[PDB]
Amino acid sequence: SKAWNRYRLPNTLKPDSYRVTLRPYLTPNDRGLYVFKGSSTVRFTCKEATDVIIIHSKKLNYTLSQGHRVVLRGVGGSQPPDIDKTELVEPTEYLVVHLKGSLVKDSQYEMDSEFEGELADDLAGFYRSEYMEGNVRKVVATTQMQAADARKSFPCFDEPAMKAEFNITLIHPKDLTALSNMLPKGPSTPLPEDPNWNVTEFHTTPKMSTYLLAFIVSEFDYVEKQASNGVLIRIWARPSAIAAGHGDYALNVTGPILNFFAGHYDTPYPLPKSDQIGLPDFNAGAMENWGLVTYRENSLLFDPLSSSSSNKERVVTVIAHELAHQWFGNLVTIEWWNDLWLNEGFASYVEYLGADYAEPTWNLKDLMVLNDVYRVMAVDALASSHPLSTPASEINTPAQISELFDAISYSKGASVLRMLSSFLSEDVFKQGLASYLHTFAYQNTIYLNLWDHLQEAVNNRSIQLPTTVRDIMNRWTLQMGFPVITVDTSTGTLSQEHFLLDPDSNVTRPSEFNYVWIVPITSIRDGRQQQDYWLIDVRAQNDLFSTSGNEWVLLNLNVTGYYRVNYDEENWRKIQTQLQRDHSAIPVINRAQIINDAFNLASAHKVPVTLALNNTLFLIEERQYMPWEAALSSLSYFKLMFDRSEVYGPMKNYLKKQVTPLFIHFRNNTNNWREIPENLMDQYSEVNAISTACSNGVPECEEMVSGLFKQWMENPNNNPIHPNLRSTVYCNAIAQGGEEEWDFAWEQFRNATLVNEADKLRAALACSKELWILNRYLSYTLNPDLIRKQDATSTIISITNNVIGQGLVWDFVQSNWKKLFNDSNLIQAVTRRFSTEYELQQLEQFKKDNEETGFGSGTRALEQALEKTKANIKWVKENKEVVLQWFTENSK
Amino acid sequence: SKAWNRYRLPNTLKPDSYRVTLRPYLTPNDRGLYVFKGSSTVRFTCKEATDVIIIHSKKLNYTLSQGHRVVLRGVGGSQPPDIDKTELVEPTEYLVVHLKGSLVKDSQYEMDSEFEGELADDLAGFYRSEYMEGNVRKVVATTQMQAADARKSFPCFDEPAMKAEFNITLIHPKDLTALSNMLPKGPSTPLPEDPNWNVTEFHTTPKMSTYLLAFIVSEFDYVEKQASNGVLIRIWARPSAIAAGHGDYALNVTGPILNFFAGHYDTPYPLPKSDQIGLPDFNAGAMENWGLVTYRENSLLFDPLSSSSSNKERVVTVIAHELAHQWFGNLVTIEWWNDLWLNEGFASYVEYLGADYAEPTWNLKDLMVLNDVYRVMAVDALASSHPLSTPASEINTPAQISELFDAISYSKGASVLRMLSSFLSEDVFKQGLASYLHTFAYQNTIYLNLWDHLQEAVNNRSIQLPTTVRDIMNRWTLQMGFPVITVDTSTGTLSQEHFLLDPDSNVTRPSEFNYVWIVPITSIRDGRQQQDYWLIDVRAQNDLFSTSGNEWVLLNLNVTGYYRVNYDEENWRKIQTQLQRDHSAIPVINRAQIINDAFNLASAHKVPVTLALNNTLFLIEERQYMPWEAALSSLSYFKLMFDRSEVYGPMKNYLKKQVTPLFIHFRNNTNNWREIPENLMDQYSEVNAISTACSNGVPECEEMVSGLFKQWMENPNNNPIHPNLRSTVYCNAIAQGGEEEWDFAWEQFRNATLVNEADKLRAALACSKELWILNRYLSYTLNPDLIRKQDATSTIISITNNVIGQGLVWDFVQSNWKKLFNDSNLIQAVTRRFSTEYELQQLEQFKKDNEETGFGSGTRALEQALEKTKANIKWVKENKEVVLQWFTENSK
Ligand SMILES: *[C@@H]1O[C@H](CO)[C@@H](O[C@@H]2O[C@H](CO)[C@@H](O[C@@H]3O[C@H](CO)[C@@H](O)[C@H](O)[C@@H]3O)[C@H](O)[C@H]2NC(C)=O)[C@H](O)[C@H]1NC(C)=O
Ligand SMILES: *[C@@H]1O[C@H](CO)[C@@H](O[C@@H]2O[C@H](CO)[C@@H](O[C@@H]3O[C@H](CO)[C@@H](O)[C@H](O)[C@@H]3O)[C@H](O)[C@H]2NC(C)=O)[C@H](O)[C@H]1NC(C)=O
Ligand SMILES: *[C@@H]1O[C@H](CO)[C@@H](O)[C@H](O)[C@H]1NC(C)=O
Ligand SMILES: *[C@@H]1O[C@H](CO)[C@@H](O)[C@H](O)[C@H]1NC(C)=O
Ligand SMILES: *[C@@H]1O[C@H](CO)[C@@H](O)[C@H](O)[C@H]1NC(C)=O
Ligand SMILES: *[C@@H]1O[C@H](CO)[C@@H](O)[C@H](O)[C@H]1NC(C)=O
Ligand SMILES: *[C@@H]1O[C@H](CO)[C@@H](O)[C@H](O)[C@H]1NC(C)=O
Ligand SMILES: *[C@@H]1O[C@H](CO)[C@@H](O)[C@H](O)[C@H]1NC(C)=O
Ligand SMILES: *[C@@H]1O[C@H](CO)[C@@H](O)[C@H](O)[C@H]1NC(C)=O
Ligand SMILES: *[C@@H]1O[C@H](CO)[C@@H](O)[C@H](O)[C@H]1NC(C)=O
Ligand SMILES: *[C@@H]1O[C@H](CO)[C@@H](O)[C@H](O)[C@H]1NC(C)=O
Ligand SMILES: *[C@@H]1O[C@H](CO)[C@@H](O)[C@H](O)[C@H]1NC(C)=O
Ligand SMILES: *[C@@H]1O[C@H](CO)[C@@H](O)[C@H](O)[C@H]1NC(C)=O
Ligand SMILES: *[C@@H]1O[C@H](CO)[C@@H](O)[C@H](O)[C@H]1NC(C)=O
Ligand SMILES: [Zn+2]
Ligand SMILES: [Zn+2]
Repeated sequence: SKAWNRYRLPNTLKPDSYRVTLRPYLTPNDRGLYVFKGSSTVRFTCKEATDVIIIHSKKLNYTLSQGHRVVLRGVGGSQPPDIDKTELVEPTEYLVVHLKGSLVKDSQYEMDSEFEGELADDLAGFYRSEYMEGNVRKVVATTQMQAADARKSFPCFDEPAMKAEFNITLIHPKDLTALSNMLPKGPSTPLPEDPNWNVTEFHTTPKMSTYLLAFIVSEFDYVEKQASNGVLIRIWARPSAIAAGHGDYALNVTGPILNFFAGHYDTPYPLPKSDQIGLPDFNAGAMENWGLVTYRENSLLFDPLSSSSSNKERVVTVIAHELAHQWFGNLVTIEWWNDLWLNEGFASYVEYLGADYAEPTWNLKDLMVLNDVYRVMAVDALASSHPLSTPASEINTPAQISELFDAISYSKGASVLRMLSSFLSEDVFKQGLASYLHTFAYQNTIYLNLWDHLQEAVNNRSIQLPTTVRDIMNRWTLQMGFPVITVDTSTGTLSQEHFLLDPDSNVTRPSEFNYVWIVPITSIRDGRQQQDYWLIDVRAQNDLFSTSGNEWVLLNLNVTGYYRVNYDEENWRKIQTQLQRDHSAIPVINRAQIINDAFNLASAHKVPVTLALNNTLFLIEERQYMPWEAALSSLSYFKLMFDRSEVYGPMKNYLKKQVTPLFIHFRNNTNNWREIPENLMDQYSEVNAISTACSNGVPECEEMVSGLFKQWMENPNNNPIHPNLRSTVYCNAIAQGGEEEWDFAWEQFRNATLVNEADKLRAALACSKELWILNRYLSYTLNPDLIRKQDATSTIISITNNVIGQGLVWDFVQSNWKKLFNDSNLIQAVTRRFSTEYELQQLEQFKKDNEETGFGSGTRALEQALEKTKANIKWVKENKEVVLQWFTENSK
Repeated sequence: SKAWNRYRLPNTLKPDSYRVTLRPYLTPNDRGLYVFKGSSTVRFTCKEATDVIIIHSKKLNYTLSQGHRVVLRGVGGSQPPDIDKTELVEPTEYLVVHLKGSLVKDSQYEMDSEFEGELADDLAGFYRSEYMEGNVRKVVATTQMQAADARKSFPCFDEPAMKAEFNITLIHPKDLTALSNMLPKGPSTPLPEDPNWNVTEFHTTPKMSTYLLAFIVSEFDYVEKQASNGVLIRIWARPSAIAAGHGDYALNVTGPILNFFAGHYDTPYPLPKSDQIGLPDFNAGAMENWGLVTYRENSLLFDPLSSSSSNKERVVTVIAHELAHQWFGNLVTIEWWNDLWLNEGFASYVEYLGADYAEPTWNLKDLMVLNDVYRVMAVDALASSHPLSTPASEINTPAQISELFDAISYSKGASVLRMLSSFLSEDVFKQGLASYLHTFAYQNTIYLNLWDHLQEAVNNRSIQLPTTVRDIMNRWTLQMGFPVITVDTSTGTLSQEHFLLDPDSNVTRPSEFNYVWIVPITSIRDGRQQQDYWLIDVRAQNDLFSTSGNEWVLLNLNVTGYYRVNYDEENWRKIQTQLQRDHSAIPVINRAQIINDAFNLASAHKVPVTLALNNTLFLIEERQYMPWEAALSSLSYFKLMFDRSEVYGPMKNYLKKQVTPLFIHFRNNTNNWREIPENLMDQYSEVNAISTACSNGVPECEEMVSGLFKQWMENPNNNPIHPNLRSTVYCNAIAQGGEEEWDFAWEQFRNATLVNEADKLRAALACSKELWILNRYLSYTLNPDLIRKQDATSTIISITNNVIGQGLVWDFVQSNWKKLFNDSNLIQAVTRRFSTEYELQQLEQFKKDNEETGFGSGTRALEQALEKTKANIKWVKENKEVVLQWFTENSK
C-alpha cells in the first residue's frame, strides 16, 4: 500500500525536460567490467502535493552529493523541502526520495543525479555490441530503451505518456563518432581533464517518450543522401559493410519511403535527419528511435551478390515498418502499453504501403494475409488469447509489458486495420488518420481517440455504416478472438460464433460484447463480386448467400476481413469441383483461404478432416506461391502431431506426390537451376517446391541438393548455389549428409562475413538427423563466443523443430529452467509437438516446479501451451486413423 | 499369522504320489475360451498332526464332489476328519481344506479333486501354442511348470523338495499324439463317452519334483535314434520342420551328449527315453523336463542352408545345457530356489563339456570367459548384487523366485565351478561330483552337500589346500561380488578388496566373511606359467609377483579365477609394450582380460581411463575374435554413456580407424565375401569386423551391406547373403536405407518359415534411424497377431538399444507400466543409458509412481538401475573431457 511498491508511477509529478551526460568506457576496467558514468538533471512539475519523489532507476549506482543520492533544487522561486533519505526499491525499479515536507501543487523543481552502470552485453539500456575487424576487437556503445530500459541508463519518469524534451551530451574517445536522436549542437570540444576524449552535445529533442532515446558511440562509416522532403538520411554500419556497398539498398529506399509517408498522411517528418544504423548485437528486428533508427545487421544491410530475394524483402519491409513508426509511435504515442497495437498494428500494416511504394513490382500487400492474418489466427483461436486492447489495469510489470510485443499487437493489429481500410475505403481511412496525427502530434492516445477521428472522416464523407466506427471497431479491439461465419447456401442464412480450435476450451475472460461481432462481408458468386453486406447479429438471411443449380459463393474476397468462413457440404463440394475444373476461377488469396480455413475448421470439429485434406488435392497443378504456403502452414500442424507416428510415412508420400510435378516444372523452367524466376512470388514458389520435394523424399531433389553442396565443398570460395536456394540446399544437404557436411558448414558459419549467410548456415546446422550432433550443437548455442547471445534462442528453436531435437530440447528446458531464466518463443516452440498425456504431465510438472522462479514474459505462452496440449491429445485420438487412411489412399 | 497367508508350505504334510488326468480342448468353447478339464488324487503322509490341508492351486475352478471342493479319504486304515469348508487364498496360491478334527502323525491319506482351467496363450502351466500350416490353424497343448506353475495345471504340493511319483493320463483327440515324461503304459483306448478322443496313460515317473512334469498334445512328427547307452532319443517338431530335415542336427548330437554325460559322471540316465520337442510359443530358451525336454524352435531346429554358425552353436550348447540338467536338477534337485545355482550354475558350465564332446573342433569352453565370467561381473560389481546362495528365508514369493533366474545363478554359478575345477583339477572335481550324484539321487541338496562330496574326493587324493573346500567355496557362494587383486611388482605385494564399479556405493548386505576371499592365483612371467599361489589374507608378499628389468607378470591365466587384476603403472606399461612388440606373446584369453579388466578398473577409479583406452591401441592388428569382443563389450558402456554427446563422433572415428585393416583383411581373405573362414572363432571375428566397420562409418562396409541387401530385394527368392552375415547386413542395410528397405524386411518377417530367419529380421527392423518408423514398430511388438508374445519384450529391447529408440521406449515404459505389469530385462535395457540428473529423477519418480503396482521380478533390476544411474552421472562428469580428447587425439 506504499506508492513505491506499486508498478505504475504516481500521478503527482510530471517531467518537463532533462539533460543527461553519459560517458561509456569501451575498454574493461581493473575489475574486467565495461562501465558508463553519467549525470542528469530533470525539471518536473508537481501536479499534486507530495512528500516523495518516485522516479525509475534500474542497475544504477549513485555518487553521493551534498549528503544524499540526489540534490533537489527549486525553480522559478519554489523552495523544496530538505531530503530525509533515499532508497532503491528493486522490484518496482524506483529511486525513492523521501522529503522532510511536501512539494507544492503547480510548482516546478529540478533534481540532479550522478551515477554509474554496467555497459553490459545484455542488449538492454545503454549496452555494448562487439565485432572483429581482422584481429582488432571493436566495441560499440549503443542503446535499446523500449519498453522499460531508459531507466537503466539514467533516472527518469519512464512511462510513455511522460513526454519531455531531452538535452543529450556524450563524452567519448576523440576518434569515435557520437550519435543521438538529434544533430550535434555546435562543435565537439576536447574534455578538459583528458583531451583524448571529445564532449559532444546534441540539440534538444522534440517532446517525446523516454523509450525512444538513443545514444551510440562507434567508428562506423556511412553513406548519405538528402531525401526529397529535405531530410538527411544516413545509413551507418561497420566500416567493411559500408565500403562493400551493403548499405546502398537501404539508401535507395529509406528517403523515398519517408517522403511517401509524409505525403500520404499529409504530416511532415519534423526532424532534420533520420539515421539508420545496423548493430552487430541487437535483440529485436529493429527499433524506431526518433532520428536514430537501429537495426540488426540482417535487417538493414544487403549484398546483391549473396543475399536472397527474401532477404531483400525483409530489408525494405523492416525499413518501411520503422519509418511508419515515426508517425505511429513517435509523433503520436500510446498512452500506455496495453494499447501497444496503436504503435505496432499500424507499423505492421503501413509497412506494406511503404514497401509497395519503393518496390511497386513486388505485390507485397498480398502477403499480409499469410504474414499477418493467418499468423495470428492460430493463437487468437485459443481461450487463452487476449484482446487487441487489454484493460490498462492488467498491464503493470515489465514482464507483462514485454508479453504484449506479440502476434496480437502486431499481426492482429495489422489485420483489423486492413479490414477497416477495406470497409471505409483507403481514401476515407487516410483522411481520418491525417486528422488523428494532426490533433495528437507530440501527445498520447488511446484506442477511442483513433475511432473519433475516423468517425470525423466518415461524417464528412457521408459514409453510411450500420453504427458508429467506435461500436463496430470496439468488437474487434476489446474482446479476443474472431468469428467463424457459417453459410447455408440452401436458404441463404449466415451465422457467427466465436471460433475456438478446441470446442471444449474454457473462455474465462468475459466480454461486454458477448463474443458477437459486427462483420463487413464481401463475397463472390461464380467469380463475380456481389454487393457488400453487414452481419450485425448472430444470424441473418439474405439472398446474397443463397444458391441454386451449379452456382457457388465464397465469402471474404481476398481475405480483407478478420474472420473464417464455413459453408454447407454442398457448397464446399461445388468449390472442390471448381478447384478441379479450373482453379484459376477462384482468386489466388481465396484459394489460400479455402485451404487454411478448412484445416482450422477441421481442428474445431466444424468440418470432417477429409474435407480439409480433399481441398489440397488440386495443389498438384497449383503453381502460385500463396495457396501452397497456406497448405504447408496448415500441414505443419499435421507434421507436429504425426512426425513421431505411423501416419508420417503416408503423409510424406502424399506431399511427395503433390509436389513432384511442380518441382519438375521448376527444374525445366530454370534451365536446370541455372536461373531464378523473374516474378517475386514465383521465386518464393520455387523455394517452397524445392523445400517440400526434398523434405518429403523426391529423389531428384535429394540428388540435386547433395550434388550442389558437394560442389561447394570442393570449391569453397566459389559457391554454386543461388542465394534464394541456400537455406533449403544447406538444410537438406546437412540432413542427407553426415559429420563432414556438418563440420564444413560450421566452419563456414564461424568464418562468415555476412549476417545473411551466417543466418542460413546457423539454421541449416539444426537439420542434422544425428542426435549426438544436435546435442553438441545445443551446447554451442549457449556459448556467446560461438553463437551471439542475440541468436541463442533462435538457434535452440531451430533444433527443437527437428523431430530428433524435440526430446533433446524439451529435456534441456525442464532441466535448466532456473539457470536459463535467472541467468516465450522458446516455450511455444518446444511444446507445439505435445499430443500425449505423458507430455501434458511433464508440462504441468514444469509449471509446478518453476512457479516460484516464475515465467515472466513467457507466462501466457505456458497457459496457451497447456490449452493446446489438451486439445492436441483429443485431436490425435479423434483423427489419427482417418488421417492415416486418407494419406494412404490419396498418395498413390 | 495364519499358515495359509505364509508363502512356504507347512512341514506338516508330505506327498507320496499323484495320479492326474488332464483333457485339453483344442477348439474354443461357446465363450471363445480354450480350456482343460482334469482330475487328481494325491496320496500324502501326515508328518505332524494338523487340522488343515494347505496345497497349491492357481487359476483352477473346482467341481463340487460330496458337498465340497475336494474329497478326503483314509489310507491303510486311517480315518480322516470330515471337511468343514475349503477356501482359495489367491496371494499365496493355496487351496485350503479346513477339517473338523486333526489328522494323525505318520498316517497316510488321499485327496481327490476335479477341476478346470484356461488353456491360455500365457506360456505358463498347461498352455496353448499356435502355428499355421498353410491356412489351417494348428493348436498345441503344452506345459511350462518351472518354477511355480505345476499348481496352475493341478493341485499339488508345489515346492521342489516335495518329491513324488506321478501317474499321468492324457485324454486327447484320437488323431493327436499325447506325450509326457514317461512312455505310454499299454495301448491307448477310445474314450467311452466319445470315441473321437483317446485315453493315454503313462508309466509312473521316478520320484521327482513337480516343476519337471510335462504334458503335450500335438500332431508333431519326429526323427529318432537309439543312443549308445540304450536310451531312445526322439526330436519332435511341427511336421514341415521335421520333413525339411531341420531336426537332423539335434538328432546327431543329443544321444551322444547324453551318453557322454552318463559316462563322464559314472551315473546312468535312468529313463527309457529322452524326447526333445520344439514349441512355436515358449518363454525361456528351453526347459529340462525329465524325459520330455522342451525348446523354443530357435534352440532345437537347424537349417544347414539358412541358419548361421552362431545358430548352430546355440543349438548344441542349449541341448548340452538341458541334458546336463538330467543330472544337475532332475536326478539331484535343489532343496529350495535360493540355491538355484546348484541346478543352473552346473548346467551353464557343464554345457560346454557336452558341446565340446559333440563338436571337438570348435573350442567353445574358451567362450565361457566372455559368456559367463564377463557377462556376470557387470552386475556383480554392484552393491545391489546378491550372493550365489541367497539365504533361504529371503526367497518366498513367485516373483522373488523368478528373479533368481539371472546372471548370478547361471553365469557366476558357472564361473565359480570353472575356478573350482581349475584348482582341484578336473579329474578330482568329477570324482567328487560322481559321489554327490550317487548319494543324493532322487533327493534334494543344499550347497553344503556339494562341498562335503568334493571334500571326500580331495581327502581321497591327498590334495592339500589352505583349508577345507567348504571354507574356500563359502567365500565365493555366501557373499556377493568378487575381489580385485592389485599387484605391486616392485615389491611383489598383492592385496584384495571387494570390487565395486562405484567406490561411493553403499554395500548394505553384511558378510560374515567381511568381503575377503580365499583366492587361487595362477600367473605367468614373460609368457611362462609360474607356480600357483593361494591368497588367503587381504595382503601378502611373494617373489612370484616381484619383477625387475624388462620382465612382466600377469595373473589369472586364461581367466580361470572369478576375479579382476590391477597392477602398478610400470607393469601395465610393460604389458602395453608387449602388446605393441608381439601381442601373440600373451595368451588370447589374457589379451581379452587386459582390456576388459582395465575398462572396469577405470570405472572404479583404480586406473586412469586413458590406460584402459591405451590397451585397445593394439587391436588394429588383432585378428582374434575374443580380444575384439571383450573390447566391444567394454566400449558398449562408452556408447551408452556418450552416443547422445559430442564424444560420439571421435569415438566412432577411433573405432573406424581400429577396425579398417581387419575389415580389409576379411574382404581379401573371403575372396570378396564369397567364402567364410574355416575356423569358428575366425567366423565370429569376421562378423564382428563387419558389424564394427559398418556401425562406425567405414565407407566400403556401408557400400557392401547396402549393395547386398539391394540385390536380395531384386531377387527375393535368391538371398545372396551368407547366413553368418545376415543379422549385421540386415541391420545396417535398414539403418542406411529408408521405408522401402524396412517394408521389404517386415514382409519377409511376416512371411518367414524359419525362426532363425525371422529372429534376424525382427532385430534388424529395430535399426531404422527414423523415429516415426521405430514408433510404428513399437506398436507392432504389442500385437500378438504380428509379433509372438514370447518375443514382445525382446523386440522392445532391440528398439531401446537404438539411440533414436531410447526416449521412445523409456517414455512408453513410464506411461504404460500399470497396463504392462498388470496385463526385469526391460528395466535393465531401458535404463542403461541414464547418465543425467534429469533421467535419475524420472527413474526415482517411476519407482514412486508404481510402488503400489509393485515391480515383481524386476524389483532388484530397478534397485540396480538406480545405483548404476548415480554412478553414471559421476562417471560422465569425471571422464567426458579426457575421453573426448583421447578419442580425438588417437583416431587420426
Ligand atoms: C534543455 O534545453 C532547452 C533548450 O535550451 C532548455 O529550454 C530553455 O530553458 C530556459 C530556462 O528555463 C528557458 O528560458 C526561461 O523561460 C522561463 C519560462 O519557463 C522564464 O521564466 C525565464 O526567464 C527563462 O527565459 C528557455 O525558454 C528554454 N528554451 C526553449 C527553446 O524552450 C531546457 O531548460 C533544457 N532542460 C534541461 C533540464 O536542461
Ligand atoms: C501311481 O502308480 C503307482 C504304480 O502303479 C502306484 O504304486 C502302487 O501302489 C499300490 C497301492 O498302494 C502298492 O501296493 C500296496 O502297497 C502297500 C504298502 O504301501 C501294501 O500295504 C498294500 O498291500 C498294496 O500291495 C504298490 O506297491 C505300488 N506299486 C509300486 C510299483 O510302487 C501308486 O499308488 C500310484 N499313485 C496314485 C496316487 O495313483
Ligand atoms: C554497483 O555497485 C555494486 C555494489 O557495490 C557493485 O557490485 C557493482 O559492480 C556496481 N556496478 C558498477 C557498474 O560499478
Ligand atoms: C573531436 O573534437 C575535435 C575538436 O576538438 C573535432 O575536430 C573532431 O571532429 C571531433 N571528432 C569526433 C569523432 O567527434
Ligand atoms: C540503388 O539504385 C541504383 C540507381 O537506381 C541502382 O543502380 C542500384 O542497383 C540500387 N542498389 C541496390 C542495392 O539495389
Ligand atoms: C471535416 O470537415 C471539417 C469542416 O470542413 C474540416 O474542418 C475537418 O478537418 C474535416 N475532418 C476530417 C477528418 O476530414
Ligand atoms: C473427400 O473426397 C473423397 C473422394 O472423392 C470423398 O469420398 C469424400 O466424401 C470427401 N470428403 C468429404 C468430407 O467430403
Ligand atoms: C575465411 O574468410 C576469409 C576472409 O573473408 C577468407 O579469406 C578465407 O578464404 C576463409 N577461410 C577459409 C579457411 O575458408
Ligand atoms: C473359472 O470361474 C471363473 C468365475 O466364475 C470364470 O470367470 C472363469 O472363466 C472360469 N475359468 C474357466 C477356465 O472356465
Ligand atoms: C488312438 O487309439 C487307437 C486305439 O483305440 C490307437 O490305435 C491309436 O494309435 C491311438 N492314436 C493316438 C494318436 O494316440
Ligand atoms: C548329421 O550327421 C550326418 C552323418 O555324419 C551328416 O551327414 C549330416 O551332415 C549331419 N547333419 C547336420 C545337420 O549337421
Ligand atoms: C573315497 O575312498 C573311499 C574308500 O576307498 C571310497 O569308498 C569312496 O567312494 C571315495 N570317495 C570319493 C569321493 O572318491
Ligand atoms: C596413454 O598413452 C599415451 C601416449 O603414449 C601416454 O602419453 C599416456 O601416459 C598413456 N596413459 C596412461 C594412463 O598411461
Ligand atoms: C512367402 O513364402 C512363401 C511360402 O514359403 C513363398 O512361396 C513366397 O514366395 C513368399 N511370398 C512372397 C510375396 O515373397
Ligand atoms: Zn514496430
Ligand atoms: Zn538351465
